[PDB]
Amino acid sequence: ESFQFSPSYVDVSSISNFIIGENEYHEIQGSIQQVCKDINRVYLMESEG
Amino acid sequence: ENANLPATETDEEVLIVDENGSVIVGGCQYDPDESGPIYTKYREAKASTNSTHTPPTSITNIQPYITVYRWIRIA
Repeated sequence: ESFQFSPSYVDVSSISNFIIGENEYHEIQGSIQQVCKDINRVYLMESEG
Repeated sequence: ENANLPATETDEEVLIVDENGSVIVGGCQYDPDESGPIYTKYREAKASTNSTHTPPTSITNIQPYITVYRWIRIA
């Protein structure tokens, strides 16, 4: 909503300050489960996979 | 027929039954979670080669042969 544009803006990086974004965030979607018998010994890795 | 067969052995080293072996089977365990991939190969047995057919390819024992006419002399 800010950013009155002009010409003479040359590289996107220069005005990249004004772009709409998600500010990031965090969610849960947890509760996991156990592998083998050990609930403490589990690990968690989230990725593209 | 089976007795027509050279002495066959399959190349890469395969496991078989014995009472003497190094490989522990296990007869029981934790398989507490059924959730593990349950990979159970079946029993120790005889492995069928080309079981699909007893009637193999029958190699011609005809040798290079020009059929030539034969009318035998009655006398």
